[PDB]
Amino acid sequence: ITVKQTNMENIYECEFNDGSFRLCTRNLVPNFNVYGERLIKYEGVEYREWNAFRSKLAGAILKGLKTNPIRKGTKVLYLGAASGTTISHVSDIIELNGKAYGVEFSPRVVRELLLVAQRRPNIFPLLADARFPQSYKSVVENVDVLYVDIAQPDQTDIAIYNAKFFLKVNGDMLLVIKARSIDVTKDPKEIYKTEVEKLENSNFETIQIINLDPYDKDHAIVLSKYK
Amino acid sequence: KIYLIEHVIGAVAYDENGNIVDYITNPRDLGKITEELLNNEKGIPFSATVELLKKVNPQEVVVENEAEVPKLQALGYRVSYEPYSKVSRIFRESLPKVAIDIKFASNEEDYYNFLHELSLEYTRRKDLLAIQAVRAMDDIDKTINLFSERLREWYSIHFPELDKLIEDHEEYATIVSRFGDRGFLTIDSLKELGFNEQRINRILDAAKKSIGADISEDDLSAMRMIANTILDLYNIRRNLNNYLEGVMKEVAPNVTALVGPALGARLLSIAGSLDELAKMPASTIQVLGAEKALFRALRSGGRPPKHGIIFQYPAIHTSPRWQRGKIARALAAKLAIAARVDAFSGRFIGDQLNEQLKKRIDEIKEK
Amino acid sequence: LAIQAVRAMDDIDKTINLFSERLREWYSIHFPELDKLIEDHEEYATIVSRFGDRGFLTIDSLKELGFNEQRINRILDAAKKSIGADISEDDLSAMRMIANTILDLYNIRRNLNNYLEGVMKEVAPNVTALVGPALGA
RNA sequence: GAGUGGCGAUGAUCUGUACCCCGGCGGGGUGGGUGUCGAUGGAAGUCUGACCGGC
RNA sequence: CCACAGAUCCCACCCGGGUUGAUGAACGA
Repeated sequence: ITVKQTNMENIYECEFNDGSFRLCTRNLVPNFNVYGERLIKYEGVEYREWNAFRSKLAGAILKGLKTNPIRKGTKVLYLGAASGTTISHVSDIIELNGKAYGVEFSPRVVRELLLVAQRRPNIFPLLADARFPQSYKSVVENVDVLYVDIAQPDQTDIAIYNAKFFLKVNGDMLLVIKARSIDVTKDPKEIYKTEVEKLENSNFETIQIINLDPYDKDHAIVLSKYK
Repeated sequence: KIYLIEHVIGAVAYDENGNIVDYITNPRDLGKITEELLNNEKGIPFSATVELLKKVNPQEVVVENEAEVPKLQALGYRVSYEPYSKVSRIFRESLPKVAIDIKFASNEEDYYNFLHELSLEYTRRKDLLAIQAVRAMDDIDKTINLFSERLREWYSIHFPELDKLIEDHEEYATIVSRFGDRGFLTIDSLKELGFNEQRINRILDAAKKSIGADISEDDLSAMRMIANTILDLYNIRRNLNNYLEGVMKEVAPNVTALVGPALGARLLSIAGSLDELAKMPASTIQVLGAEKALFRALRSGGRPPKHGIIFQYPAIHTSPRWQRGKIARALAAKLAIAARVDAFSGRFIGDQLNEQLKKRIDEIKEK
Repeated sequence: LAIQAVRAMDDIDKTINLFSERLREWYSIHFPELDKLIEDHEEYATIVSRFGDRGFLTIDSLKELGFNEQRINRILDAAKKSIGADISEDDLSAMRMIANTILDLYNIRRNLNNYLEGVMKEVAPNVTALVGPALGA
């Protein structure tokens, strides 16, 4: 075993007993895991294994995400926080300094987000509809990163709307494009092109466009800067 | 023209430039804020906002939310709303800071402590104790054993023969606690705890013919401190079990029907919560605990554990080794169903679950 | 006897730490802010033991521990604005059982240190002179 | 003429074939790793010696 | 250019170390 820093803050790689390499983050709440993930001690510091097949962010990193706008003390608005898988990893990355505002409108699932957010002062859970940022206007502040992973046909438009409410000028947006929940009929690759155009025809500056394959079928993530 | 803001922080009035014209800070009370936020959804203004619109006397006001407009018109003002206004942004840009400026909190440190707990409570509105309790129970179990092991090693300097004569830790401790020296031991005082005729005699004879050490009252009471601690823990344990039973029946009745309060709680503890236990497949539940054994098997392709913390179920650890894997598999399956009826609401159906389980066990045992 | 006593002392030390870590995790369901406000385990335990509910803390009962004017105020304000859970008296006394055990064990420890000092000076005075009773034992 | 008792997701199979043994099965032993602890058990098993400084 | 200083260095005594340890030597009630 060996753990070492990567190009990105608070994000580490492991050499393993057998010779495999897996992403991990620095455990903000030591001894405690959110999903089933492996906990790993190295030189008396504990790390949480970051499975790429579950977390789209881990996926995007392993597909060569140039520069990750999520780091120490960053303020993120997380649309579609779900059960807390990925958001728990951005909590680890951001540390006590920074803040994550998790919006999620499915009660069945916010149920399990609660447990994650109790243990973690970083994360501020919100049971609300990302289509109405007015309904959480009064709890959140403006942010550096708008991380948007919501299953909705007009997902992009939702994201832009939240952006002009909460995203700082020159802030970054990681937008996950779910081809099959925008339209199962259309070609995933035609969808990626037309959604990016919505960002450009607003004023987002497309930095990088990753295809999440192996890890997520019919998915692409866009990194862009709001002006 | 006054641009009005509503936030957890209170009610703030801005001019068109983005300068705080006047503010009224909210009370730092979880109860009242949550309610006012729930109320704001239906268009009801904060009570802090009502006071603020009086102190300033503005002709044209503009709010954030379109549901508020008709409410403030009914209150006497000419009102409109701007969605993602420059002002509303200007406010949130300085929101880490302006919490301190309007004296909502002394520092940033416990603005975020409060806001975290507001968010927690605000979504709660839209099992942990069971877990903690069993975890402490397990600590107490562990400690009883550590101390009893110590006590026997220690007290045996004086009365070595007593160790193999009293199997039971609680009993052993009661003797050292009540007596100390072995020459203080009496038919009368020993009957007064229910030791049987024949055993009292073997104890007293062993104390008479003891090859132990003669030792001061200072030495004995040192030992007796441990004995009394052991006795204290046993009582605390029994109290914790009853408490645990109370909560466990309340929080997860079907699970508790299956494996008892303690083991039920113990599974919750490992899973993290009831809803987490509910989301699990049986094949996970079957191995919880036993992680070292599992990942050893998964890394190498070796033989996996048949059972984790589930080993504690009487039907498993008492049964012969070739029956255990089947019993475990059947239990876990039922537990998964039990956890799920417990999680996604209400109904007690633990009787048929037990009945189905005992059917499966009776079959396993007839081979 | 010197050996047994120090061994039992190292058991108690270990237990005090285990219970105190448990208690803080436990009592923090009700009053989470108190955890980082009280460094000392014995003090923490005394609070959970003497008061119970967070809303039962009082100034003079706290002045009695040794708490300086300023700290009493920080604790009380922390309890007022607490984002902890509202909880039954059954739940609190459950936690309080551990608190009282912690406190007991601290007395037993100090008692064992004195007993140990006595034996250690008797049985190995030169060693005791160098490293103290405990470390000598 | 009245009530019961009736495959099935609300769930069968696959592998811990352990070895082979005596009478698919009973019993047997040898096995695996795993829970306990132990023993006393087994570990270059227990540093170094020429000059150290102050002047 | 010498003179004289300087401080260092030893250098050896001198003292103390020191025959009741000089040395260096990687932690875990």
